[PDB]
Order: sequence, then C-alpha cells, then structure tokens
Amino acid sequence: ADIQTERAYQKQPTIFQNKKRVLLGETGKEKLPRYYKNIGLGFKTPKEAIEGTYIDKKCPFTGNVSIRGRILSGVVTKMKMQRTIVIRRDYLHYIRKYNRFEKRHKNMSVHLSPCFRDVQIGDIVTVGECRPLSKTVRFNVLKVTKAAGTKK
Amino acid sequence: GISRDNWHKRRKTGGKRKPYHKKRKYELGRPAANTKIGPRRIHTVRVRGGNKKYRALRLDVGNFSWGSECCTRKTRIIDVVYNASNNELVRTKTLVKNCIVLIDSTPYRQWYESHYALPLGRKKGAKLTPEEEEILNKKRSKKIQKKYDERKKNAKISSLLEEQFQQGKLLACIASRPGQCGRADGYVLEGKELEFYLRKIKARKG
Amino acid sequence: ARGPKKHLKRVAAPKHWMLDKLTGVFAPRPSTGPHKLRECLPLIIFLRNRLKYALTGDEVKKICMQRFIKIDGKVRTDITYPAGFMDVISIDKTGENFRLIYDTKGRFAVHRITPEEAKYKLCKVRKIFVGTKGIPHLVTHDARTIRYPDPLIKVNDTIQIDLETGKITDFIKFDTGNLCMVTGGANLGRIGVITNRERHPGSFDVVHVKDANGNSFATRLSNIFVIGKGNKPWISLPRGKGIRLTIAEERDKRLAAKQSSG
RNA sequence: CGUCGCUACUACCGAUUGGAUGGUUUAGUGAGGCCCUCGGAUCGGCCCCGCCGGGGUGCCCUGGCGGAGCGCUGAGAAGACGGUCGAACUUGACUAUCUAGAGGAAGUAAAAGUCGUAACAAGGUUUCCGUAGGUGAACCUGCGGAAGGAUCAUUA
RNA sequence: CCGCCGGGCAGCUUCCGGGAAACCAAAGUCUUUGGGUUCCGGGGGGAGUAUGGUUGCAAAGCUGAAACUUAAAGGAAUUGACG
RNA sequence: AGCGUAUAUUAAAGUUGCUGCAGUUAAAAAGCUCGUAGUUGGAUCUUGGGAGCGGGCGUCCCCGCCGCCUCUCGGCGGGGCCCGAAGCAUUUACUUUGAAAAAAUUAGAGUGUUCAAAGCAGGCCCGAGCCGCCUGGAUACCGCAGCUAGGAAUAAUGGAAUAGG
RNA sequence: UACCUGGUUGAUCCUGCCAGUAGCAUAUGCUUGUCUCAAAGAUUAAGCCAUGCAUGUCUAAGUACGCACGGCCGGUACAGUGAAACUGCGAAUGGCUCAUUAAAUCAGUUAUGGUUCCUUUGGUCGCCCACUUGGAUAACUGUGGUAAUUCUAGAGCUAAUACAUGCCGACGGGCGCUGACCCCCUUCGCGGGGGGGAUGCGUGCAUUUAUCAGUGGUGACUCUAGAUAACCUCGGGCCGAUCGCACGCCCCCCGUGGCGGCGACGACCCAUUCGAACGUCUGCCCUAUCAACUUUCGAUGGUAGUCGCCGUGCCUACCAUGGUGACCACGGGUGACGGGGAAUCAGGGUUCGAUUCCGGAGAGGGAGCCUGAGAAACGGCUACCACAUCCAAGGAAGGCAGCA
RNA sequence: AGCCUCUGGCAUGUUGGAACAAUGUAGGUAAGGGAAGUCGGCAAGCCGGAUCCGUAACUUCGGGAUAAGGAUUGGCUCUAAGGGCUGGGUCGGUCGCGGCCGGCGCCUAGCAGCCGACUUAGAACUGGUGCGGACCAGGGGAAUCCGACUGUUUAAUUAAA
Ligand SMILES: [Mg+2]
Ligand SMILES: [Mg+2]
Ligand SMILES: [Mg+2]
Ligand SMILES: [Mg+2]
Ligand SMILES: [Mg+2]
Ligand SMILES: [Mg+2]
Ligand SMILES: [Mg+2]
Ligand SMILES: [Mg+2]
Ligand SMILES: [Mg+2]
Ligand SMILES: [Mg+2]
Ligand SMILES: [Mg+2]
Ligand SMILES: [Mg+2]
Ligand SMILES: [Mg+2]
Ligand SMILES: [Mg+2]
Ligand SMILES: [Mg+2]
Ligand SMILES: [Mg+2]
Ligand SMILES: [Mg+2]
Ligand SMILES: [Mg+2]
Ligand SMILES: [Mg+2]
Ligand SMILES: [Mg+2]
Ligand SMILES: [Mg+2]
Ligand SMILES: [Mg+2]
Ligand SMILES: [Mg+2]
Ligand SMILES: [Mg+2]
Ligand SMILES: [Mg+2]
Ligand SMILES: [Mg+2]
Ligand SMILES: [Mg+2]
Repeated sequence: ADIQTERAYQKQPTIFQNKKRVLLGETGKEKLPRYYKNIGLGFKTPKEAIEGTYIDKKCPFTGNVSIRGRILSGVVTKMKMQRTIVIRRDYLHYIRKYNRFEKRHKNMSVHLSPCFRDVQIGDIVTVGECRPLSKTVRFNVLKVTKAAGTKK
Repeated sequence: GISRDNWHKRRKTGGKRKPYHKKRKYELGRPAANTKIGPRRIHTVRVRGGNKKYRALRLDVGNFSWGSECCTRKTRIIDVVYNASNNELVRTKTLVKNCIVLIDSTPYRQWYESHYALPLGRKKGAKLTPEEEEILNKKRSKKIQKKYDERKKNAKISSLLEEQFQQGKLLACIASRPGQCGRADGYVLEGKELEFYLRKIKARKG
Repeated sequence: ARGPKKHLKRVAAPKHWMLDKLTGVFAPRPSTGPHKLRECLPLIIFLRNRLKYALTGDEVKKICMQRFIKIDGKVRTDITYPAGFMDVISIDKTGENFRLIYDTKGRFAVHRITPEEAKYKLCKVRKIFVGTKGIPHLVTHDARTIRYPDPLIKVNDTIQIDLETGKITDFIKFDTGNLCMVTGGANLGRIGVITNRERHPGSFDVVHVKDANGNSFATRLSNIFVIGKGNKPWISLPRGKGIRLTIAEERDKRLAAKQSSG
C-alpha cells in the first residue's frame, strides 16, 4: 500500500535492504532502516520524517537536498500541486519621493515534504533556499507553524 | 545545435521571453546514445573542460552485483525487460539507467559452488556429481569443513532468486549511465525490488 | 567576454598599488598567483612606484632578470608575480629584505627587517584536508598546502613556517586573547587582541577586536589572520603598529611633531 | 449669432478584397552542418610461399631477392540510408507601424460678402438643461426642469 | 403657557475666523501647509468632435484622442452709459 | 574675447503640488445609493518607585542598576563556578551600532601647478660628503533589499474558555 | 540668493495662462590677440563602403644538415651565429559599437554541499626499447599545373618534446583472500584447541559499479578519509616508465657505478589564482483606445528517464492539473544596451545618462559549424538569405560596429 | 447509399450473321496554352468521405458555418486505452464434501481466477509518394437586383422576382 505506487521502485538510497537468515519473524521490527538526517539551524527533524514509511528525494528530512543560504517565511495560499505548495510573501516597497510604501508580493512555489502533514491555507510557513529543485521551485518548506489566527 | 537553456521557454506566469544572445557553447546538447545490446561499441567524445565522455552505442556486458552476498562478477547482459520511463526503450532494447535487464547467472552460481558448496536450480546428477564433489571431496578437512560449516545455514537464497538460477538469467537493474559513463553497471534485483518488477512484467503481458 | 580577461584598466586597479590617473591607461594586472588579485602587490609596483628603485617598466624588467629579487627565498622573473599579506621579498645584492605588512590605512608598507626574520614567516590556514591514506593537509592563505601538520592545528590559526625547508615550526590557535592584524575591508592593517567572536551558522562569523588604546572595531572572521599569543607579536610591526589615529588626532599629532621637531 | 457667398490650411469620413515594412507565427517545403548506420579510393602491418645469401641450432634467428592468400585486425577518403538544430523559401493568420485614393463633410482661418437678427437691457419672447418634435438661420414649440431673475415680501 | 434636553428642517447677527470677490457657523481650524478617505480640474476652441471599444431595438448611453488654431476666454466685484 | 539665434530641458512651476495646487461662481463634487479589492481605522496591559556615583540634614537636575528563562546543556566519587547551547529576539513593523560596501565621479582632509581648472605629489635633509632623511596618496556619503548588534516610544500580530500550563 | 517682471481690463482684485530670466543641453550666425586643460560622425543609416594599415612569437633549454654567412676548427655526431619549415603557445585579451532587451539586461546581496577552469603558486610522481624502438612528412632538392588566390601535381630525401610504440625498474622478494598440505596439544573417535603452511589466484595511485564500518570537517554530507567485491572510459584514463642546454664531480677506486644545476613538457590526486557558469532575495521607462492570461508545440508540478558542466519541463515517457492577475498580470509601445554619474537645483524632485569606469550584447542577418581550457569565436569557415569584387565565362576571391 | 455475392429469378426488354466508312447517339482521352471560348463558362471538373488542424465580412447574435485556408489517410507488426462474472464468515465445537452454532477474520485500499463485445490513441517497419486507390462524394470567392424565410403554381414550352 501507499509507498510503491508510481512505476519505478522508490527507495532511500544508502540503505541496502535485505540480508536475513536469522529468526525473530522476517526482517527487523523497523523492517526498513530509514535514512533520515538532521538538517541544521536547529530545526527539529520532525517525527513523521523519522517515523514515516514514506519517500520523497526532495524532502530534507528524508533525502538528498542541502539547505544552504537564505531562510525566509511566507503564507500558504494554494495546495493544488503534489509535493509543492505556493506561498505568498507580503511587504512594503518604499518610494522615497512620496515618503510612503506600497504593498507588494512575490508568490513563490516551494517544495512541501509529505512528512509535514496537516498543513492548510492561511498558514505561516518557513522556508530554506535549496538546490534549484524544479523550474520555478528553489525553496523547500522547513517548519510549518500554523500559528497566527486559529485553533488546534 | 540542440540547446539546453532556460533562455527560450515561457516564464512562470506565461509571458514569452524574448531572446537575448545567440545559442552559446554552453547550453549544448548532443544527440542521444540510446545504447543497444551488441558486440561492444563505444565512441569517445570531447566535452567541456578538456575531459572526455564514453558514449556507449553497443554494449554487451556489465560489472554489476549481488547486494547481499557482496560480489560482482562481470557478466553478459542478455536482454531488456521493462524500463519505467517508456516502452519503446524496452522493445528497442535500449539500456539506460534503471533499465531492468536479464543477465547471465553463471558467474554467480560459480562461487556459491566454490564458497558454500551447495547447488542451484535442481538436477538429477549429470553436472552436479562430476564437478560439485570435485569442488567438495576434501583431503584437507578439519579446518575447511569447520569453515564452510561456519559458512553455515545462510548459504541461503530467497526462493525468488533460487528460481531464476534454474534459467541461468538474473534480474538486475542498471545504475550507471551507458551514454555518459561507458558501462552498464548495476545491482541484482534482490528481495523487495525483485517483487514489483516481476509483478510489473506479469501484469504487463497480462 | 569569451575567455578569461588578461588585462586591467588603471582606475579599476585597486586603491593600493596607489597608481595615478595620468601616465597610462592600463595597470599591471597581477599574473595569477597564490594571492587574490585584489589583495596584491605585483612586484613591479615596489620597484618603480614604491622604492623608486627603477623608474619605468623596462627598468624593472632588467632588474628581476638579473635574478636579484626573491619572493619568499625562491627567485621570481615575473614583473607581475603577485605578493600579498605575509611575504618576504629579499633583494640579496643589498641585504635589505622587506615584508609586505600593511599600514594602518591598508596600503602595503616599505617596512625593512633583519637578515634574520627572513626565515620564520606567518600564514593563516584555510582548511584541513585528510588527503588520501589519512595523510592530512593544510592549506595556507598563500596557497601552500603542507602535508603532515600537528593535529591540533585547526582552521583560521597561524603557522610559523620556515622557508628554505617549507615545513612548520610552532603555532597559534585562534582563541580569545591573542593578537590580530586584519587582512580585509576597512579596519585593515589595524591590530589588536580579540575579546570575543560571534559564531553564526550560515553567514560568516563576526570577530570583536580590542586594541592597545581601547578602540573596538569588529570584522568578519575571514579577514582576521592572527600574529601572536597575546601582546607579543612574533613579527616586527610597522611604525604606528596598527593603532589607527582619528584624522583629527593624526592631523594634530603630525602637526604637533612639527615645530617641536628640529 | 447662425445659414448662405467666395479664398487658404488641417485632420476626418471615403468606393477602391487601396499600398509598404516590421514582428509573431498555422500549414507545407527544407541548405548546410552536426550525430547515427553503412561503405570502402586506398594504405599498410600481421602473415603464407618460391628461390637465393649472413648468423644460429633438415629446423631456428636475421639478411637478400622474387611471388601469392589478398587470410585478419588497424588506419582509412569519396560516398550513401537514417535522425537533430535549422537559415532559407512558399502559402495562410494576427498585430504593429506607415501611406496611395475618385468623391464627401467639419473645423479653423478669419479677420470687411447676402439674409436675417438668435443673445446681452423686461434684448422687444426672463433666460438657460434634457429630451423630443419641427424649421432658410439664428431658430421655434411641447413636457419635465432652472434660476445663473425681471420677485429673498403680498401685507387674515 | 413657561423652561430644559437630544437629534430635524430652517432664520437672523457679528471685525471668530475665513473668504479674488460676491459671500460663508459655516466656504471657520490652510505658508501657524498634512484627522480619514472617495471623485475630479490644469488657458480657450477644436470637442464632448474623430476614431476605437461597449450597452441599447434607437434617441442615444457610457469610455474618449490629435493636427490646427488661438491670445486671451473667464470670474468676482467699479465707475460709466443704455434698457 | 567672446558673443550671438536654432531648439531638447531645469528652475523659474504654490501652472502636476510627497513635501505642496485646486473643485459657490473663475476649468471643477458621480443623480443618488449599495459594495468586493485598497486606504484608513477609539480607548485599554510596569508602574510609580528602590540603591548608589556625579552636577547644581535635606529638596532639584544628571549616570551605572534591580532581557526574562535555562543551569535540560558546557566547564572559563561529589562538585560548584558560570560560559558554551536554546526557550528566542510571540511575529514582525520601527529605531539606533557594526560589517559590507569597486575606483573615477562626488562631497572634502593635505599640498607657491607661479594662481586655477588642475596635478598628486611633494617636502625636506642636504654647499650635494645626505654620498641621504621625512611624509603622503587624508576622510564622509553610498538609496532600497540583504547581513549584524543595541532599544522597546508607537502599529499591527499573537497566546488559557467544549481546557489547560 | 527661497526670488520674479510684461501682457485680458474706461480703472480694480483674481484664476489663469502667454511673454520674458538663468543654467544646462545640442544647431551654426560673426570674431578671434595670448596661454593652459579638453569633447569629436552617437541621434539619420548596426547604411554602404575605395585604399592603407590594426597579431607574432627564440632562450643556452623542442626540432634545424638552408650554403646564408662566418667560424675557427673540425672530421667525431656535435661546435657557432643563422635565413626558412615542423612544434608550442597566442590569437578567448584588447579595440569598436549599442541593433536588440522592460524583471528581461543590471545593482547590491547571497549561493555553488546543483559545476567547469588554460595559466600562476603550493604542492604530489617508483611496477629486452630504455643505453629509446618504429615509422612518416616540411623546409630542402628537384620535375609540375592554373588566367587567377595566402591554388598545389609529384619523385627523392630528413628531424623531433610533431605521430606512434614500449622496456629496466622490485623487492621468486612483501602482503589479501584461496590454499597440495603439515605439526603439536586434547579427544575412544567424532569432535575442541593451539599452531604452522609450499603452490595458486590476487599484488593501484586513477574508473565505474556494488557493499561494509563509523582520523578529521561543517551547520550542512548522501563529505572527506577508511574496509570488501568488481571493472577498465578500454587506441580515445593518468601517472605510471618524459626530453634539451650548462657540463661540474667522487669513488677503501680506476672505469664502473654512484653525483651535480638549470630547464621543458607530463601529469594524477589534489589544493590555489584569474575566472567562467547557472541559481536566491530585493530592486526599473511609458501604456488598459490591452481584463484575463497561461496549457499535447512544456503551461506548473510528481515520477521515471535522455542530453550537459550542473541542478534543474534542458528534453522523452507516463501521471497529476496545475501557475499569474488589477499589491494591475497578460497584452502593446520606447527617440531603451544595464549600472556607476550629470545639470539642474531654498528642502522634495526632473530629465539625462548611446559619454573613457564597471556590468551586458553584436559583428549586414540568422543558423550551424570546426577548432580550441577557454569560443558557438567573425582581422576562420558553411550555406542560405541579404550584400558586394576579378574573369580567359571554365571559374574565383567580398565583410571597417580594429585604426586611418 | 453505391458496388460485388448466396436464396430465389431470369436470358438481355418483338430478330439474327459479317465490318468496323462518313454522319450520328451514348461513353473516354489529349502536348502547349488556357475562356482568347458565346448572348452569355451552354457541358464537365475542380472540389468531394473521414480524422486532425483552422476559420472572415456581416448579423436577425441563432447564425454565417463543411465559411475561407491547410495537414493526414495504405499493409504490416506492435503498444497503450476503454468491461462483465464468481470466489474470505478461514479458527474451534458440534451436527450431516454439506449444514448449524460459537469464536476469531472482516481483502470494507481490495486482490484472485474465469469469461466476452467492441472501439479509440500512439510507435515501428514497410512499399517507383500509393493509400476516401472499385464506388460514395459540397468547385470556391467578391458583389449588385428581386423575393423576409417553408411551401405553391401554369398536367403537354413560364417554377419566378
Ligand atoms: Mg519626498
Ligand atoms: Mg457660467
Ligand atoms: Mg473650497
Ligand atoms: Mg494644504
Ligand atoms: Mg485645456
Ligand atoms: Mg519646468
Ligand atoms: Mg519651488
Ligand atoms: Mg492651479
Ligand atoms: Mg451631489
Ligand atoms: Mg528677480
Ligand atoms: Mg487697453
Ligand atoms: Mg517660457
Ligand atoms: Mg573585449
Ligand atoms: Mg574557485
Ligand atoms: Mg520606431
Ligand atoms: Mg556594416
Ligand atoms: Mg560573439
Ligand atoms: Mg557568427
Ligand atoms: Mg573588420
Ligand atoms: Mg444488348
Ligand atoms: Mg417486352
Ligand atoms: Mg489541353
Ligand atoms: Mg468573351
Ligand atoms: Mg453546368
Ligand atoms: Mg459565404
Ligand atoms: Mg421566395
Ligand atoms: Mg408548362
């Protein structure tokens, strides 16, 4: 179920999985030893990364990507793609003439690892600059905080 | 020629980028290898850096391995099975990274039959009786008998492999780039791997 | 561009081979070397521009191809071979041998040293390597690698390299309390003991530095190259000793030396 | 103030599937290069013999002169099948820009022609808006408005 | 009838203070310049025209240019002078 | 020794008005109303006070203090001591200090170019016997965004209520 | 220097404009004694171009046997100047111009842990021809064509650091697994323990694949390093084991064997330097008489691929059905190469910045190409298109946006 | 629809034989040109099916409209894509492979086997560019006049306005 769905076999490389000629059922209890990493900057590699049965190469909590540069935040506006969302960064660009500001935004597509469950729209989300991961997407979601506004 | 550039295609929004420069030696694309199975044929290519690149166009053999047993005899690649990308590359027998391929079992057989000294497939007593016991029947004993009785239970194989060795062909998957590298290197499909790809093959043919 | 650029316009030329707007179009361009183009002194500038030893470029050509000039005791015939922080430049038929320490304003001195003190030399370290078969490598700021270093040498520390041998001889880890000349930016060729550094992950790290008189500049780490255990620089310093006098003070102190001096 | 009269200049409308350049490109065709598959002018080398000479143990190692299998790898040009970028050419589409035009209708000039006299004084008919309808021209008349009036009132 | 109170329609009066002026409890708080915000004008005509778009069954509605020409057109109040 | 006209453009233009125009009549406020974006949005939350040093027995100006938490984390057989980590500055906006900011240009240190535009040298020591000394090539700005560190005045923004620290 | 004056009206106060004013920016009108600085075919036509030139190179150290000249002197190959020719570099910088280009150039900022790098620096280099083996062309010599070119026909020679080839080395010596086996202790013997092993196969710095363990290094390894199994990108990995000029030596020792300095090219691992490249964040002119755009002709994403230098809808296949928008997209325009600055200027702006400094682009226009580290290179070529020269009519040579 | 065939029906539509003249009536085809043809393009041919692409002026906002204008189409070998039907209550007990009870299971993401029509898309290969190959089968455009459209009409010369 669930994991091997696509066509080619999806597997964490740097775990070779088989060797077994001993008792204690078949395979281990974890069964597959799961490659995960700590990322850095203190963000807790979340539970569902380590627990998770799942597999996405582009997740930093379970695969090959390096986070390495510019850390930002935005808000989640659309989750209609698969393993990617759109965030929307708001601001004041300043004119000097007119000694005031105007609101702006540059929405930004961004990888969203499915470890990182129960996200919604109107959701504060922090992102790391990553490898240029798809055509638009250079950023990867690191800590969703769902915070400002509404409810647990 | 056949470039590789962000320079031409639309922007995120859908506006059309104008050009900028000409194509530069840079965003350079060569045509494909789409390497086959025949007697070896590889052309070099001169690339960026200086440096070179071993584009295989005919390729017969691979340096490609057990996972578990921890060996890798060099072996003939007999035939392509399915390739997840696309279903011309199967038919045309085009080896590319993550092709599933049949290969010769023979060089893997012939070091159990050294090491743990227990057969594969099943036979009456034609090859087995003259040659296995020619590998067995000791006149050293003591140290060795202890040794490949310490090579214990776990001279063992999964049924799924055990099967294939009857046939003298193993399922394996390419992990090098024949077009980039120059070789058709890989692992043996072993255990979990080995079970879609059969079930893919089975479901595919019907 | 197509290839790499083998040329340098005067003006674009950094602020310190100290060149003037007239006299030419081009500046000399460091031939590639150990030191980065922007933090150099192409030999040529010593000779005609700093010492007034030669006059022109051809005068310098005729110097270095007698083979008098020895940049760290190894003879250079390239008029544009780049020197930079912590070099030697022995003349030998003269017995002068200078360094290349920068002044308090950051503009490479004409600071003469002994015949001794042309052996010891300093070098900051850029990385530990672990090369192959566990043979460990340094990378000095002057692009020496030195195999087989003492395992307690870490990154950003300095080495008291010999010269005729290469090699290393004793060394200074980068703690608090030791002595720093600054090799980048603004507080440049300014000298003082550390105090405290501010580790940041990602963006490179800040280093607070106190000096003799008690003036705290800070810097990015990658500009600080150290020079002693603490209030004891192993090298001779330039007159001024990277203290840096406010234009106000400098003005008056220069002018106050004047009149009383006779 | 307007029609009307004459003269001059702008842009307008305008029958003419009006003309010209540019940019996209739908469709076709498609130079040359680049890749792939062949090819094989040829050129060797390896070799196999005939005969001969020098050195070695009939045989071998070298040498000389001839011949032939052109055996089997290498190099290898001209060429040809395919594929890919693709100028170019041909026909459509769009949009941009720019202009040719019989004849028609404004404005302006502008500024002194004729016929009136619309407006400003209660402008002789308070004036004006919108709408409508009319009329040689200002115009006129309905209806509803407006006072920017010609009444801040009409005398319980 | 006589008061008060809220919010309505209004009146007079005044050297607040405004206001080119006529006037204005507000058009007051403005070189002592900014409480919030919407619309919208930049000499007069050409012109609310041409063209384009759109709505309308259509009158028409809405959006809405330029070349050209033009020196004032205009507003408030003053004396005139003619009704 | 220049001086004229040709026109683009700036002040002049309080005639494009952010600062900073105007809308009874002068050109001008939709016929009226609803209303999504945008802009804009009352008040309300640590203080008075303490302890000292310093100006003018006490009173009145002037300064370092009473960021909290942690010590779950380092260590400068049981330790402390507190820095190393993080709760993190609710989450910013704001402000101040760093660092980084190519030169030329600019602002502007230094300088008998004979002055000046300039130039960056020059100055000196010297009767040259010195067979040579001495100093420069200053500095400030460098928007916004980005990076760092103080402050918490105001503006948002957050947290416990079908229970939770 | 915070700024005004003329003009509507019998006269007034306004709105408002016209007209003055100064600088700056470009025309040319006239005049011109000295001297110092000093811009210059950008706007129109990145239109066209006569001609003249703008990119060659030798130390002692890659070949040199031109008879060129000497030498100084030979016979021994050299000797020493040395015209040519092969070879290695460069020619990838500079110079010019701004046609295009509106988040595109570009600034600042960051990334490369999603990469390549000639050169310089530092390093590192021992597995029967090495007392170097083979072979082949240019100059050179001769015989040739064509009308003509920076056109070659063809016969002899002859070099190499050009092109191939491939050896001593190292230790029948050492260490991985295999091991003909063997010995001793223990055991009734099986078995348990201690040993020791001829002979095989391996006998690596790089390569690719596979696996295993966890000296040093980061906020950030799926890194470096280490262990095992393999292969050979194989001629087209490397070194592995490369060639000149100075010629100077010592030998428990006589002529061999050891040694000395310089260079040149290698190179592999590597560092480094000039970079180059592709990414992050944030930054632009006008326009709605442009409101929806984008999507089987990749639009956004996932998966798997091919290609490249690398991550990447760079491309293919199969899936999903996305992404942007009045915080004004999308569409159109520019008398738009982008910055750094300029003249203006009470404070705030306004326009200009083709302008020497930085960044980009293009050599009539496009495309493709060789070659190269490095170029899609125009002082290369290949066509086409677009231009244009000589002609013996068969053919040939054309690119000033190098300087004149 | 056309065209070829079984069942069923005929025997060429009131005669035959021999040639292949002119005129005819039915069919065909033409180099180069291409309406010059006549009163006039009178007849015929161009077009023609499907799939894909694509689409004007004008409007009664339905249409126009198969507008216009393009591409493809064979045979062969493949691939891909479209559905039905049945099956777990297994473990224990007990009763006769069957039932009943009770318990666990509970594919509730289904998976397994067994059936059977058809289509559609894409890819090779392949043939002297042939492929809607027999037949079926809209020539198009720009205008004016009339009549709103459907229909009807002078049976034996007018179908129109
Ligand atoms: Mg302002
Ligand atoms: Mg009026
Ligand atoms: Mg008002
Ligand atoms: Mg105001
Ligand atoms: Mg006007
Ligand atoms: Mg102005
Ligand atoms: Mg002003
Ligand atoms: Mg005004
Ligand atoms: Mg109103
Ligand atoms: Mg004045
Ligand atoms: Mg008058
Ligand atoms: Mg004026
Ligand atoms: Mg250049
Ligand atoms: Mg680098
Ligand atoms: Mg134009
Ligand atoms: Mg030209
Ligand atoms: Mg170019
Ligand atoms: Mg070109
Ligand atoms: Mg040229
Ligand atoms: Mg008949
Ligand atoms: Mg009949
Ligand atoms: Mg005909
Ligand atoms: Mg006719
Ligand atoms: Mg007909
Ligand atoms: Mg029609
Ligand atoms: Mg009809
Ligand atoms: Mg009839």
